[PDB]
Amino acid sequence: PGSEFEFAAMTKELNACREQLLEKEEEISELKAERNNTRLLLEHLEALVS
Amino acid sequence: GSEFEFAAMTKELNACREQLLEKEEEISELKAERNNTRLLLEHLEALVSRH
Repeated sequence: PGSEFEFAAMTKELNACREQLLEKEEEISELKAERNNTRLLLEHLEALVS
Repeated sequence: GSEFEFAAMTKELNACREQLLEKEEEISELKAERNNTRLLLEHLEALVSRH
């Protein structure tokens, strides 16, 4: 009864959490790619100034 | 409907929670690093645009 409600709540959260795992991993990759490009830009700027 | 199903689901949900937090913290740290370079570039842009 209450065991069913709670187990259903856990199953619901677990599914949502797993969906987010993929999404957040993708964002991490996006951020790392943006970071790498910014590093290159900053390197080019340093070269040009000095 | 196993006997140890509830305990198993509990452990699996906690594992996922921990994995998710780990990613969220890395995202926050990366955004912190991005904010640093972002402010730098905006500073550089302002100096040249002022010129």
